[PDB]
Amino acid sequence: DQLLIVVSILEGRHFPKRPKHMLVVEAKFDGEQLATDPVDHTDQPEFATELAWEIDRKALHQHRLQRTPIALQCFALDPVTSAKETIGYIVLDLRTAKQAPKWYQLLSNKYTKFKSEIQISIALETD
Repeated sequence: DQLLIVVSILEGRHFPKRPKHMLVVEAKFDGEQLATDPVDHTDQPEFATELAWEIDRKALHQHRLQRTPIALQCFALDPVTSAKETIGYIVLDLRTAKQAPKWYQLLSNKYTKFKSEIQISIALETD
């Protein structure tokens, strides 16, 4: 079967309310970049998106060996101008790949007084 690495980005918490702005999460794995839709920049933003990468059984073994990360980058989007500003990052571990979702703190968070976090699960699926 064709294998899928699937990252489910669920909701956020402890984010400042920015009424003119949206949030986008981008994720990159072995050079392939995916993104969520923009969602409202509330305190608990609702991403509710699955990002999935096709991978061979064999390539997956190499990546587990070298501990290849999945890099997530969180952006505040201005829908009037299309301006994106990086707000912070999250790094996911392939070894984590159903398992319960975990809450990940945004690293290098530009919202210095908020411990913003986004709940994420990662799994290996078929098809």
